[PDB]
Amino acid sequence: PSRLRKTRKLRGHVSHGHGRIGKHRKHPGGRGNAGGLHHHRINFDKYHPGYFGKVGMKHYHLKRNQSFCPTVNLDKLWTLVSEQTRVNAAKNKTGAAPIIDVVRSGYYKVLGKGKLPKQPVIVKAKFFSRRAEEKIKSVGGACVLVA
Amino acid sequence: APSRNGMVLKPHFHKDWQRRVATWFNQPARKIRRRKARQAKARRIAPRPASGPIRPIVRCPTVRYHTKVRAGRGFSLEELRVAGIHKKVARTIGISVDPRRRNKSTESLQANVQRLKEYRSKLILFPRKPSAPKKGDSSAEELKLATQLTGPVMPVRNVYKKEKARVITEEEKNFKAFASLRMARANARLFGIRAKRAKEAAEQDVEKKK
RNA sequence: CAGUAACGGCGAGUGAACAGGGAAGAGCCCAGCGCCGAAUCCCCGCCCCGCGGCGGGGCGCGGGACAUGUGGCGUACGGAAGACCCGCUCCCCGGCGCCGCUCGUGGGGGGCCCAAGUCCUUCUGAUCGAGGCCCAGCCCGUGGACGGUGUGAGGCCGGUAGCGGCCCCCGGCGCGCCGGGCCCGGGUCUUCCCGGAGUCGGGUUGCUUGGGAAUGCAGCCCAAAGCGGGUGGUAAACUCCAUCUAAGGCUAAAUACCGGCACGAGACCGAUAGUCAACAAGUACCGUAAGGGAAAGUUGAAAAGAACUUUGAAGAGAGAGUUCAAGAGGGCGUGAAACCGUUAAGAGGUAAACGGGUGGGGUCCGCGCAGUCCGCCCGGAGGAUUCAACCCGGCGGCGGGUCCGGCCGUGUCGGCGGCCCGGCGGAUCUUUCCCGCGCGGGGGACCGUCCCCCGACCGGCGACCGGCCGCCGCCGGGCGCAUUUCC
RNA sequence: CCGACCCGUCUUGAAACACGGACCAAGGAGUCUAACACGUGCGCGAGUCGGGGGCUCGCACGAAAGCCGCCGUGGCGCAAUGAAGGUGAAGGCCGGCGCGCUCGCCGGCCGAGGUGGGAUCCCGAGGCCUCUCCAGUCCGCCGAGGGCGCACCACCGGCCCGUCUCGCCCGCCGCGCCGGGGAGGUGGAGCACGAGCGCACGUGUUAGGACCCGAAAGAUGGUGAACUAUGCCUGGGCAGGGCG
RNA sequence: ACUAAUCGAACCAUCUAGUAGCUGGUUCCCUCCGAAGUUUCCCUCAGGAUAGCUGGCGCUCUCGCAGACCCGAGCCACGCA
RNA sequence: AGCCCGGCUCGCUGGCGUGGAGCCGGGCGUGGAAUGCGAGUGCCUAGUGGGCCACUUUUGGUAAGCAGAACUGGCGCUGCG
RNA sequence: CUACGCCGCGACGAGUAGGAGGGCCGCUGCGGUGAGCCUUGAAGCCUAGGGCGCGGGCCCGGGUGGAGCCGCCGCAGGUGCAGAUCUUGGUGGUAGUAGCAAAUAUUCAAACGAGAACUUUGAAGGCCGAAGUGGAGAAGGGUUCCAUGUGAACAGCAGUUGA
RNA sequence: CGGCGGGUGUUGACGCGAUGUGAUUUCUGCCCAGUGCUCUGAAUGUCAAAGUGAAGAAAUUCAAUGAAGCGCGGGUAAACG
RNA sequence: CCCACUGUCCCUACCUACUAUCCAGCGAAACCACAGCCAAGGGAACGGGCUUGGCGGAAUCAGCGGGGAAAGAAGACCCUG
RNA sequence: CACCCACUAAUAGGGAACGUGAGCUGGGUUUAGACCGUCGUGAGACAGGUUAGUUUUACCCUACUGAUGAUGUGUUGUUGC
Ligand SMILES: [Mg+2]
Ligand SMILES: [Mg+2]
Ligand SMILES: [Mg+2]
Ligand SMILES: [Mg+2]
Ligand SMILES: [Mg+2]
Ligand SMILES: [Mg+2]
Ligand SMILES: [Mg+2]
Ligand SMILES: [Mg+2]
Ligand SMILES: [Mg+2]
Ligand SMILES: [Mg+2]
Ligand SMILES: [Mg+2]
Ligand SMILES: [Mg+2]
Ligand SMILES: [Mg+2]
Ligand SMILES: [Mg+2]
Ligand SMILES: [Mg+2]
Ligand SMILES: [Mg+2]
Ligand SMILES: [Mg+2]
Ligand SMILES: [Mg+2]
Ligand SMILES: [Mg+2]
Ligand SMILES: [Mg+2]
Ligand SMILES: [Mg+2]
Ligand SMILES: [Mg+2]
Ligand SMILES: [Mg+2]
Ligand SMILES: [Mg+2]
Ligand SMILES: [Mg+2]
Ligand SMILES: [Mg+2]
Ligand SMILES: [Mg+2]
Ligand SMILES: [Mg+2]
Ligand SMILES: [Mg+2]
Ligand SMILES: [Mg+2]
Ligand SMILES: [Mg+2]
Ligand SMILES: [Mg+2]
Ligand SMILES: [Mg+2]
Ligand SMILES: [Mg+2]
Ligand SMILES: [Mg+2]
Ligand SMILES: [Mg+2]
Ligand SMILES: [Mg+2]
Ligand SMILES: [Mg+2]
Ligand SMILES: [Mg+2]
Ligand SMILES: [Mg+2]
Ligand SMILES: [Mg+2]
Ligand SMILES: [Mg+2]
Ligand SMILES: [Mg+2]
Ligand SMILES: [Mg+2]
Ligand SMILES: [Mg+2]
Ligand SMILES: [Mg+2]
Ligand SMILES: [Mg+2]
Ligand SMILES: [Mg+2]
Ligand SMILES: [Mg+2]
Ligand SMILES: [Mg+2]
Ligand SMILES: [Mg+2]
Ligand SMILES: [Mg+2]
Ligand SMILES: [Mg+2]
Ligand SMILES: [Mg+2]
Ligand SMILES: [Mg+2]
Ligand SMILES: [Mg+2]
Ligand SMILES: [Mg+2]
Ligand SMILES: [Mg+2]
Ligand SMILES: [Mg+2]
Ligand SMILES: [Mg+2]
Ligand SMILES: [Mg+2]
Ligand SMILES: [Mg+2]
Ligand SMILES: [Mg+2]
Ligand SMILES: [Mg+2]
Ligand SMILES: [Mg+2]
Repeated sequence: PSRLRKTRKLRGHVSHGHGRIGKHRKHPGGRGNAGGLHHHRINFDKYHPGYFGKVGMKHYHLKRNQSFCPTVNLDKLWTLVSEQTRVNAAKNKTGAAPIIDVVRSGYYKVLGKGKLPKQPVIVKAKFFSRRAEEKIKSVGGACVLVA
Repeated sequence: APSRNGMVLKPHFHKDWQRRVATWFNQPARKIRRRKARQAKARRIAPRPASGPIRPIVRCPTVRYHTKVRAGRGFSLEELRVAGIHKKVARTIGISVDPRRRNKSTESLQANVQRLKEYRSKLILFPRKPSAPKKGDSSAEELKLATQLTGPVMPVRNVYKKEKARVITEEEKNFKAFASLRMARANARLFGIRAKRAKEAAEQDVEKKK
């Protein structure tokens, strides 16, 4: 809607909101990121530290698929199964524990953030964190690995 | 000229982009034309399936997707020769073939050959001369059971074999998954250098006493 | 994927690919090694069948190509030949007559047609305007898109709608026939055969690329191998593995389209706008040439385009006439401002013009010119149903232990009630009833939402509705005809 | 009668002897796309979004609208840190034991710690009532103090990743130049019961013609020796006297 | 000097709407608020970035909102200059 | 967020129950000068970055309607007597 | 009591560059709506007419004109001009002004004609003075050549004449 | 741009090509340090690619040899001066 | 520099032709914020306008060159980019 | 500016956009041509010398010079202040 814009309120004002002294000129100061080290150095230093230079090893032909390892925390772990599984395991008289396969859910690593409800469970994952393993063992569960 | 806080932006508009702009105003017309072509093809091949030849069971390559299975280009020649189908007859009866695909493992081979055998079981085949039924199929089951098949033939589905809840054994409880993974990484890293050091020690061992 | 990996005075900036999901989907052929009496091909004369894009067949002690290699089999997915066994599986080519009639309802092209007001009364220059058209309403409507017609029209006209009609031509799909070609496929075993060279690759140079100790391309030099060669994104040696098979060839679809032919549409522009060009526009005109390149739309419904009289040599006038209008008269719809002529009014020696305040004059406005109204009461002079109150009928508002139903919300019960005779789901358990190796797909049970259901309790009639009552209010009709009521 | 210099613009300063403007009509200059950032509105919400494709008499509108869900592939978010190999975010209280050695093994509970503020809310002694009382019945208001404390702020702890220092232990089908753990500092764009996604609008910045008009220039490809400059070919022309 | 009224590099078309820190212009009304020509860095001095000055959007609190006209019934707010 | 009482923790310190810091309870309101005012906090952001003048102080200059500084005010951005 | 409404009290009001809000200010088109307006006269334009609003502007009367137009709720812009030595078009003052002054020169009578300084005939006076103001060609022009007729426009006065 | 392409050249040192000074007369002195130009390679200093040899498992590293040029040595001013 | 020569001059005058001038016909352009009488003051430091005073009388003709910091060209000199 | 000759009463000093270029001239400075000296390797430079080098418009407003007229006395004229 051009009828709601500031141009419609600037009719009759000769400078169009850009000043009489400095005016509105084409490109004072350069085009784009001009002078990032010379006359716009303060802005780049103040708001973009680390912008200039090389750090680290360069690796040609990076394949993002090779390092694909999505993660799931322990507090969200029980959401990967239906609540029917949870209540069946919780109210179960025997010591039977359900098996949660996070790879089926699309997660490869089990991270250890959060806490678990105190009931045993078997977790099928490609990778486990140390604290995630400790928390699963503490509730009587077990961790198994898949490839 | 930068102004206060703000993201450093790199527009790729320095290369006279206005002469090469693709507008999509023909997108609805293109969809209509594609739908008309689809309907025309489906009417052209009257009893044959609309989508076309049956496609094989195919696991996706990389480590990101190898849990997922999809449809492939065509059945491998090994699948055809163990399913009893000639590789030149298969394309005549709606079986896509792929001469350049190998079968690295037997499980996928068995899955694809069971797919082929079940498809051959479901196939209705018309004789070349309708008045002279030679060896194709019986007229009773091809009169009113012959239907245009919509969608992909025998669609590929991800099946998840459910495993039931079980009482956790002690040897699962004593398993050390983090330690096992760390030591597996260490062994994979240090395998070659360990072999070289063992070989060096063996070379020093066979000349120590002299 | 991704503005990512990477490139970049690592500055400005640049910048892919794999995998994934889709649109479409189609595969093949030589050379070479071979085998087969060159099996092969072109041209020309004669005859037959044809013409319609010039072919089919037969004949030639008729020419030529070709052993410096034609054709059949055969191609990396292996192939060939012998044996053994199994299966006869039926191809493509162009016409003869016709059906389905080709098909989202014709397959295409062309042509000619198909509903209903010019009804009554009026406006107008003309009307397509306005009012009406008893039957629930002028008529048709599968047609109320559009355009024309003296306005503004579904019914005046052309069209529009319609798996509407008729006629002509053209093309591809099945059957029996026609002329002839048409030649064995699969599985097992044995015996053989297997590949593209100034090319790959290496050095160097130059360009290019995201390709970074060099991605690709090219020049020059060197110059290959056959358990070989290429690639495996950091140069090199050793070693294992993976993957493909280069230096020969073809291939539809998805895809692009500011030129062309023919169409449809638009929240676009509306004659200084929109193409330069709405018009005898790439025209007039300019430059030696390359080339540059405009301006310019509108009388009126219909020319009905001003007969005729008169002045002037004529241009041009005054009359007359047409028209609804020439205060529309051939660049003529409307006709602004700048500027000019005349008329009227006012003023004028500090250039005009301006802000504030008054005064005078003038054009107009006030239906101005005997100045508002209207509620009650009082008084007078006149009318009139009827005023109040009761009766009958109708309808509304409010209330009622729900008086009676219909119910409604939350739960609460046994679930007779649904996997046959109710669903939808579940990362819940199972044949230990059922078809795929001790290895699935079914069918079951369970759970959760539930589906309407049988009733009852709970709070209520709610803004979800009815019937009864009781009250109130209103209206219509009676009676009430005078100290009432109203005018 | 009083007041009254011509506007626009640049400028410390314009009525200026500063520039533009004779008059009138029409045209005439912050736009669109892309990418951010913040604010606001809307929907859903640890999710969100079909935008590409497909399915619906194919088409008056409709190139619209509707739907897909085993089309959510994928994007953004839900996890950070390191150059990288990689690693990757829960503690408090009551206990019995070593030796409760600044710590090693379990129980039971609780479920992201504490301090100072902290809107709001809660309890609340005591008060306010009438024709009066000795007598208590139901609810309202004011109320000193007290309590739970939202968001948010300051602080002190705690947890994850990198890097130092110190030191002691544990694990095993590989007994290793193996793996793991602790305490104390420090580096992070972190955690510490999510807040994001989509769409619209506004403002600001940037790349694009980029608010409009403006160079001297540079490059590519063509046209000119009808004027002039030079060479060549072929033509034409230049009274009358003087010196000698 | 001359090279078609053009010569210290002709003319035509295109790249090209070339770039410009420089000049000129930049279109309706009312209301509210309302500056700076200073610090630091820059081949910077006719310009930018930066802090400062400005506006807008808010948000977190503070005294209470007193009696329906009447009428308070030592102690009178966080905090700021 | 002050003062005063107790008590607890420390691996820092150390003749010492020492010192220092931190923590946990309690009691103190005459709110510990005047005057005025309601405060705190966050995001986005334009224009500007040529200035000039005056009292006083003041540097160079013979001086300047010159050039350069400090403080306040004004003009710029401001009409009116 | 259009709660986006109405009412009360107090204080205050400068403003460039700049920022924000409101606009029942204005232009154009679209979706809605007004059983809107209009040939018994729309848009547009003119007006010493009557008013409204602080203002942007708006309504009504009169005339002209001859077929379309507007209000409200939303939507969308190629949306408002005094300037830019602005673009295009038109018009003024200058102004009946500069000027119609290079190469000696015209005069009389007559004819045609509405009209004669300029046409034509006759007479007179002159100039070019054979290196011409003569007679013919090349280049270039392209019908200007010739005859008749016209007096619109052109021949910078006129014209009965003319390329 | 290119071709054993083309101009001088249908030419041959009394000719082409490149310069300075500017008829005649009379003269044209000194400087080869500098910068140019040019002659000589004399053992010869430095010197690229290719080639040669050595170390290495290879990339590679090192070494040896040494074309013009530059240095080294003459000449030249009616060459700049 | 000398002789001669003359209006170059003392020191100007007179004459001739074409204009200019007036008339009939025809008929532009430059330029133009508005315009046009001065002195002084102040002021962007040399006013046509403002302040104070001097004053101010229609419409014009032929000349004129003091002013309009007259017109003509976005200063070509200087500086900046 | 200076200096000299001669006369003279005296041969005083200054302003008016260093008066006066739409009044003139163009000798000088101060474009492009060219020569010399100095500087520079060179292009080229020289408040160093020399020579040749386009001086445009008024018809507008005012000012001024003249020329008609205008206001008022009824018209008109003479003589006058
Ligand atoms: Mg303003
Ligand atoms: Mg500035
Ligand atoms: Mg991304
Ligand atoms: Mg590139
Ligand atoms: Mg597909
Ligand atoms: Mg062969
Ligand atoms: Mg019509
Ligand atoms: Mg119609
Ligand atoms: Mg009809
Ligand atoms: Mg039809
Ligand atoms: Mg490598
Ligand atoms: Mg028009
Ligand atoms: Mg046009
Ligand atoms: Mg010409
Ligand atoms: Mg005439
Ligand atoms: Mg009319
Ligand atoms: Mg007209
Ligand atoms: Mg200016
Ligand atoms: Mg100045
Ligand atoms: Mg001004
Ligand atoms: Mg002045
Ligand atoms: Mg000037
Ligand atoms: Mg200027
Ligand atoms: Mg001007
Ligand atoms: Mg102008
Ligand atoms: Mg306009
Ligand atoms: Mg859609
Ligand atoms: Mg995904
Ligand atoms: Mg707290
Ligand atoms: Mg902390
Ligand atoms: Mg920003
Ligand atoms: Mg521009
Ligand atoms: Mg330009
Ligand atoms: Mg250049
Ligand atoms: Mg010539
Ligand atoms: Mg620098
Ligand atoms: Mg400036
Ligand atoms: Mg100063
Ligand atoms: Mg200023
Ligand atoms: Mg101020
Ligand atoms: Mg002031
Ligand atoms: Mg104000
Ligand atoms: Mg515009
Ligand atoms: Mg204008
Ligand atoms: Mg303006
Ligand atoms: Mg004249
Ligand atoms: Mg004349
Ligand atoms: Mg003569
Ligand atoms: Mg002649
Ligand atoms: Mg004439
Ligand atoms: Mg003639
Ligand atoms: Mg010579
Ligand atoms: Mg000499
Ligand atoms: Mg040498
Ligand atoms: Mg010598
Ligand atoms: Mg004066
Ligand atoms: Mg200039
Ligand atoms: Mg200039
Ligand atoms: Mg002077
Ligand atoms: Mg003068
Ligand atoms: Mg002059
Ligand atoms: Mg001179
Ligand atoms: Mg000169
Ligand atoms: Mg000369
Ligand atoms: Mg005159």
